[PDB]
Amino acid sequence: TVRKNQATLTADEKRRFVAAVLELKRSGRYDEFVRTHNEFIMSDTDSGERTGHRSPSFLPWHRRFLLDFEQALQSVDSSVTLPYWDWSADRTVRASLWAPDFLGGTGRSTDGRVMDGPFAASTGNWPINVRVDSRTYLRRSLGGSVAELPTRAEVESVLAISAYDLPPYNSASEGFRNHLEGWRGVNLHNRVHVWVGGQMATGVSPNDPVFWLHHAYVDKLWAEWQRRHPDSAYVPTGGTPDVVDLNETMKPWNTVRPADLLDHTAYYTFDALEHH
Amino acid sequence: AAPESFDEVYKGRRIQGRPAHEHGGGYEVFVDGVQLHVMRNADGSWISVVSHYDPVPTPRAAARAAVDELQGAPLLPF
Ligand SMILES: [Cu+2]
Ligand SMILES: [Cu+2]
Ligand SMILES: [Cu+2]
Repeated sequence: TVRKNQATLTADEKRRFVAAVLELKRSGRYDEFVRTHNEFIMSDTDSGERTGHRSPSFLPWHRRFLLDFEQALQSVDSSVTLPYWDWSADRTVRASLWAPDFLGGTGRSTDGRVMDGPFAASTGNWPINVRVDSRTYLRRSLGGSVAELPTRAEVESVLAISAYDLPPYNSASEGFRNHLEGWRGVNLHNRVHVWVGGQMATGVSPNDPVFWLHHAYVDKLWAEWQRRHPDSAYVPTGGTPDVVDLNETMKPWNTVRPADLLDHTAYYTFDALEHH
Repeated sequence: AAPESFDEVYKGRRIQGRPAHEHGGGYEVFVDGVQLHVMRNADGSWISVVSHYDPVPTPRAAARAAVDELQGAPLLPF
């Protein structure tokens, strides 16, 4: 299984990916991924139990969530893998990602409605069901709520951080995980969610298929981080209330630990991953 | 300590906040009577479920960011 930069997919890889995603939506399976993510968004808290976000397990949790989603895609079309969006390189509204043959573009100014692409409400193929904002069409405002996506130099400044995570292991932390997640510093992953806007800015952000491509690149950056820091590893490593320690199991699956997910090569590789 | 309560009409919508599947809220917000999940960050900023990746300073700011996001639409309860 090779996860490819979206910018490099062939026309029929894009076609096969879109059709598999639309089939997961048609069959009812897609929306439960949205629902699971919103439940963790609403429950993960800086002062209490936290698993999916604002905690060290943010990265293995989304790695396992994406694996579950990729496996569902492969149950529909076994050739499909999750592509990633390098938002540091493909940083404008004119990137091929946002073309009508892939994800469609930005939303119109009146209501943020996406008007083209296979996920446009007008297609009849992408109902927004799991939602908080009651409107039922995909919305985006690319670059509307924040000026720019992160740059390569900003990502490198985060990759150079040696400590995986640090007490108090939450949104206030110093350390790589929280700088990648974005609650502190120049802000990588949160800022991308805000830049897309629409459902991507909300707890039901997997309503937008770009969610997967964003998190596949966040996931790649953890891999890059490991190769930059082969001497550094997941923390904490035991006895931390409310935080998932290295060998502790993770909700909602319960049958997998951060430890099981540190090496992605047991599950997939990337098209390219710099050796250390 | 909890933030103070508030009640105002903002962009045509009634927003209310008060100290009090999702986390044990210490604070509740409502938009036209429908409750909106909001959360406090360790640094004292706030977010809501419809602006979850964008910290703002206060629960009223979060409520206002939700009305901004909704562009007139009713909220669905969580
Ligand atoms: Cu910093
Ligand atoms: Cu995210
Ligand atoms: Cu070395």
